[PDB]
Amino acid sequence: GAQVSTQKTGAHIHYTNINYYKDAASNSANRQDFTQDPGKFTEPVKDIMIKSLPALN
Amino acid sequence: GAQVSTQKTGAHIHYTNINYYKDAASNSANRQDFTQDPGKFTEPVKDIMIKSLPALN
Amino acid sequence: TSDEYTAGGFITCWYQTNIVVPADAQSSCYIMCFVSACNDFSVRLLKDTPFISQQNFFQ
Amino acid sequence: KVNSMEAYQIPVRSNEGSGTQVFGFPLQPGYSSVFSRTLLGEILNYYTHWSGSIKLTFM
Amino acid sequence: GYSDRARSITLGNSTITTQECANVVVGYGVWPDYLKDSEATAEDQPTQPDVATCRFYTLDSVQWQKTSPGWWWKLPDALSNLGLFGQNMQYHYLGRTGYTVHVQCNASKFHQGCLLVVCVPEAEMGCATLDNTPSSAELLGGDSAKEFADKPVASGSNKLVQRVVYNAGMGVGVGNLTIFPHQWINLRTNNSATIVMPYTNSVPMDNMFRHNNVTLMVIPFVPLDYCPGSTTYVPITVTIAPMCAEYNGLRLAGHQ
Amino acid sequence: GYSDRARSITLGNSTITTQECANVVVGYGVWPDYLKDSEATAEDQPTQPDVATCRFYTLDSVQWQKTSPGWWWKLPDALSNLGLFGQNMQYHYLGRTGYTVHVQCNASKFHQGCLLVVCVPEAEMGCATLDNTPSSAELLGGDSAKEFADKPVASGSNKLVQRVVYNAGMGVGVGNLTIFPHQWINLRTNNSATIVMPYTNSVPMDNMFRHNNVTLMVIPFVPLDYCPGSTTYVPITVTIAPMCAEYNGLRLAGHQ
Amino acid sequence: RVADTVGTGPTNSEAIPALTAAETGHTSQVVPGDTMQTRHVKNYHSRSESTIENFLCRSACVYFTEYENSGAKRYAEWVLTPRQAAQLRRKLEFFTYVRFDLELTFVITSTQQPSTTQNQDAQILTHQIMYVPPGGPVPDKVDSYVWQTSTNPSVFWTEGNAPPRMSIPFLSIGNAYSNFYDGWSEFSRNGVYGINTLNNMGTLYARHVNAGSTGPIKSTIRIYFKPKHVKAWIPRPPRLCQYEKAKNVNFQPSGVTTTRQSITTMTN
Amino acid sequence: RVADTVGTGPTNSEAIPALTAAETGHTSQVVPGDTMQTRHVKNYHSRSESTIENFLCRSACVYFTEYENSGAKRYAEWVLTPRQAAQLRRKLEFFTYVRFDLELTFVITSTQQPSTTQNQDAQILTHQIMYVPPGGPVPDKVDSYVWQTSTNPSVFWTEGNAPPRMSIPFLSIGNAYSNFYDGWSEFSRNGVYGINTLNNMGTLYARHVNAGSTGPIKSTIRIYFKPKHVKAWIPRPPRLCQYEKAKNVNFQPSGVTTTRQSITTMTN
Ligand SMILES: CCCCCCCCCCCCCCCC(=O)O
Ligand SMILES: CCCCCCCCCCCCCCCC(=O)O
Repeated sequence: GAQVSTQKTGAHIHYTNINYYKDAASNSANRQDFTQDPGKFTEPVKDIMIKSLPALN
Repeated sequence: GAQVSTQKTGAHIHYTNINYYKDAASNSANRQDFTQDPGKFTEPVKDIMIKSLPALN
Repeated sequence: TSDEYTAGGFITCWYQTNIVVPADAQSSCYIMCFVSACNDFSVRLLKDTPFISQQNFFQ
Repeated sequence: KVNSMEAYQIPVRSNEGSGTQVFGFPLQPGYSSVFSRTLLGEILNYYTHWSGSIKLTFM
Repeated sequence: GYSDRARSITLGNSTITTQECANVVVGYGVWPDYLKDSEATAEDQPTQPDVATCRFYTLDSVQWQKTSPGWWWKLPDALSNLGLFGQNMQYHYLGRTGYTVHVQCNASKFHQGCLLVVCVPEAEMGCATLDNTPSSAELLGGDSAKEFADKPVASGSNKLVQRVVYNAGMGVGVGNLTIFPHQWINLRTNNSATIVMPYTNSVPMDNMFRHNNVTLMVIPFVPLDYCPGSTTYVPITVTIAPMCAEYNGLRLAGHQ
Repeated sequence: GYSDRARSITLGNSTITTQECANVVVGYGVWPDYLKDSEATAEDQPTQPDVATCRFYTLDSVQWQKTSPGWWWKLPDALSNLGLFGQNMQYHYLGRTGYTVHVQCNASKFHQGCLLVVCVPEAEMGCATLDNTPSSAELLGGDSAKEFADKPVASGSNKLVQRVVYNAGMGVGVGNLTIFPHQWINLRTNNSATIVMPYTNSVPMDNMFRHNNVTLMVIPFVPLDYCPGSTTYVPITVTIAPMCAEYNGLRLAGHQ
Repeated sequence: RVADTVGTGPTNSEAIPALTAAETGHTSQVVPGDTMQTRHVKNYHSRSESTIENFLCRSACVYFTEYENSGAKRYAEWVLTPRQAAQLRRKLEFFTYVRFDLELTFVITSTQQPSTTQNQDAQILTHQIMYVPPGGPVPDKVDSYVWQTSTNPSVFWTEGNAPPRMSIPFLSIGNAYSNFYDGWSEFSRNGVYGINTLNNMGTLYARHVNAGSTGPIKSTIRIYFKPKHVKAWIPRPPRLCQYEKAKNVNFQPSGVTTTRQSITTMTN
Repeated sequence: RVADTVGTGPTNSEAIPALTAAETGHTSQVVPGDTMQTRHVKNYHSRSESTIENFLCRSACVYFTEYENSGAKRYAEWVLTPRQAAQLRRKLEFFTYVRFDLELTFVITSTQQPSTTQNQDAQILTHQIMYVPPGGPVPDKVDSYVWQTSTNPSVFWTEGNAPPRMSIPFLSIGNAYSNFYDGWSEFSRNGVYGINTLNNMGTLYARHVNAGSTGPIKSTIRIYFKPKHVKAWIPRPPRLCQYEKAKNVNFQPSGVTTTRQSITTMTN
């Protein structure tokens, strides 16, 4: 049950991986998880703030 | 003749295994056999005892 | 093991009314206690028991 | 009392009063001397963590 | 199968078990519920503590002797200092609740006696001096029970309650107290007595400090007796559970 | 209708009646049966005596005193000299059987006490001298019961069993003996105790003289007590019934 | 996965889940929602570490012994028996009968002994371990013919690499390994009493194939058992007392448990 | 992949992207094409090295300790705690709560000690490392029975090959490892204050299985942690000050930053 995924290559190829142990805590690190959501910290306000609008009106 | 099974992972991924020797006594331990039946010991009586009922009637 | 961060509580027993007996009967009785676990009970982290011990190999 | 069958007996007699205590111990199923040597306690010692509800039956 | 003698009552984190009991008495046919919208008066939103207030509170025990006139308890005052029920009734202005009273007395097969257990609504009591009205320390004793007398209380210039028993303090005939919800504890048959009284009043809610809606009276119509050699100390225990308790009018703590 | 207290057991030409008994304990959930063909090893044809061997044999009675540590019986040895069961086990080489043990003790409503009845499989016992192993006259006494001790047995150069009771002779904690099939005789509730143990072993059959499969232990966790004027002699009786007994390997009579 | 609590409410009924009768030898199956009000909880805990295979399948040292490259003690012998180490013995004795495969691992380590011999320049040491089943010949000396291992299983190991390890199948003439035996070897009800009667497991021998050096060297071998594919029957209570010998169940009487100050004290 | 700049032109409007109000606790989301004219740029840069898994999944030395083959210090013990090394501690304390698997690697290295003993010819050394979870027995001496590891995890390693390495799962009675704890152990609000309250991780012991030589040898063990499958919550500011102890957050007051000459100076 091999898993084929894509390699980290430049911009402007695949690799194969097999799990050998029955404990999921032995697998390799989850390196490719490029998901970001800065909205919890940068803009935590109750009311939406349009950029091109007076913050206080 | 590879055997693909599920890994032990948390709640709230698979692994592959192949047997290399012809003696079944060389295989890995049978770790995932979560089957329990406490009725042989906790309630070994001849007559059934309903929980919400007087044990002696 | 003993850990304050995970303290359990206290179990106590009290007299509600009294033990009442007639004449020619013993006013002193005994109670017995049995402990067991329910369906939700679980255990983790297998370790060695601090009860058994040995100084030299038995023969 | 640990060197007899009296360790398992909880004495309860007729009391000329009311609301006094019979016994008490902490909910430490594997560390307290009351519980560390019972089947539950014995099995608990081989592990580090426990979870679930407990049954105490009195006869 | 099951029997009518055995009965368990669960409320909050409290369970009451009995193996020799008579049928439960439910008030005037009514089960305690909550105040509806077509019957309310106070406009703000009430708070229902539920499990924290609707549970079994046990009181002190009293000893049943061969010469005990009887005891009584003003129900709302009795629990005014127990757990979160007392605190909620101390921080609020109006309250509403029904009750579940369980009275317990156990004895052997060689003891005899009979106790009347009656929940009397609005048991207004009289004073020994016709001139004045009785004190609050005489009428309601919290954290304890109030005892009746076998002889009439003397008159004078005081504020004592007329605790004569055959008059029930209310100036009536005691044998008629079976017009109210009641239960008999007969030592040869009964063991305990349960009464489930709903909220009785002439207003939808009431202040719980200056008014006592009901009263628990325990009187031994037939005296206690036994023969030399049997147990001589026989106590009586009372456990009260509030039901559908709600509170309205949050204010500062106190009763003045 | 019928009650759960009354229960009759018929085996062979023997009937046991009881009017105050707890539910029967059936082994580890298994009812004693015969050896099947897919599980047998010995090739010849076995003999099943049925009614002549599967019936109730009563043993001697022991007296329950206010200071009795307890008793035990090696089940196979106990009946090795009774009726045709003993004869069949004396003329054959291999045998197989389950049991039905009924322990009886009756007393009045003014007596108190509690006895633990436990069928212990493979109860290997220890010696008082660490150097040697106990004698067969110390371990198994036929036609009689073996008594426990309240104090530890002294050491030396003998072959005595360590009959201390709170250690059960097996060097364990006695309160854990409720892991095996068991039953309590409580004088205020119980009257007798029935246990239906099947054949437990690691081989399909076994010689019945040099190996004891199970053992009956009777221990009074709560002592016997009464007040002056009531009966002072209280005996305990044990009745064992073999079930599905079969024998294989006919030979000359003897055990050497 | 453990059971999930069911939410309950207030009750006033003739049902009696709390009241039972313990004289029937039956454990009460009462859940917490029978004596109080509860909430619905979604339990996700697993009973995956309480399994007998997980509880027993871990390597344990059951014995270790020494031999030398010169002098008198030139080889080591050990009748196979796990009842010498307390830990694994107490784990197995939880049950009356067991049945498992075995995984053997050997940790062989040498040490140089103090002496006055000079110009010592040792070559790598090779060890031989040999198993003799009951009935076969035994090595009376170190350079005897029995070490030819024509049929006897044996392992040659050169110091410096991975420890030797093998798999043993369930070897028993019976249907299960008996942890306890209440009986004798002879039909005359005398002789050997107890589980020593069923201990017919063979013997393990160990030696140096070469001497290596001109100076003294002592090699210690540690044996490790690891049960696999475990089956178990008829659970027993734990030992409580301390073990004394390897062949019998003898003990010294000990108190039920440790004490406290009163029946109301919440402290050890 | 980072966002791509949008090309803009000259504007004359009542829109005010630059003017904002910072009292609302909100960061302005202004792009450069709001205050100037820009060109269209196709950005190809990736944020693949700023991920918490990439930032934290690297092995770090958290401790090292010594033991000997003779004399007094015959074994080594260490209550597991990462707050002894500054680097990994400061990396983790970026967040309030974390949750990760662990990858342990051990670098064991021996050295010969100065002495006057002669004719030294050492055999290969084997080491044992043993983990005791909180509650189990401890090795009072070097040749005690606890080293049988019947249930306790342990690793046997012979000097000369690949370093030993294992995987540890997220071991916590809670839902996350707390890097900071603002409270006490006792309900009486006295006693142990701080994160030492939640440090119930077990103990690690290490020894030589054989002595190897007749002369003295000291072995040092270095422990390396490597978080895997990391989750983190509630980011905090960096330490700034220098650490003092391993059990608390005590510090010595330090200036906000380093200085310069004036408010107009372009030099450190
Ligand atoms: C080259 C070395 C080979 C070694 C082979 C060893 C085979 C014998 C294994 C003995 C296992 C004993 C298990 C006892 C179990 C029990 O009764 O509790
Ligand atoms: C044979 C050696 C086995 C070693 C097993 C070690 C298991 C314990 C690991 C401890 C991890 C501690 C993580 C702390 C994280 C934190 O709170 O910041």
